[PDB]
Amino acid sequence: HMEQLKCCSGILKEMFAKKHAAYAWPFYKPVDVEALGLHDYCDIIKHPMDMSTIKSKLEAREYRDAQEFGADVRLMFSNCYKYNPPDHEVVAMARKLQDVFEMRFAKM
Ligand SMILES: CC(=O)c1cc(-c2ccccc2N)[nH]c1C
Repeated sequence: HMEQLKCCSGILKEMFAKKHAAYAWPFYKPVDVEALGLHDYCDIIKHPMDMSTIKSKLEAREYRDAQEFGADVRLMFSNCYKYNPPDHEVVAMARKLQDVFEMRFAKM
């Protein structure tokens, strides 16, 4: 539905909001695979995803429904959980952002 995709745009807008910026910032833009320590990122992560790409996919109507938009948000989180150590700061940040996402996505 067209109405449920406007709600997806609204969930993504909240994720980009100042309220969640302290922990959402690592998810804003694609992972810089040229940064120190990330030489192996592309070897472990087959399908990278970030909030700016999801936003472009929405604007370009690349999602048939809320399920497809949801899949890419969760892909972005699963990439973070798969790649990093479970005790890493970015994993806790992903968990805080995903709490915002799952609560909003569930209530639509
Ligand atoms: C490895 C990993 O999981 C990462 C790394 C970044 C990241 C770090 C610094 C500046 C921008 C970024 N995008 N973001 C995630 C989700």
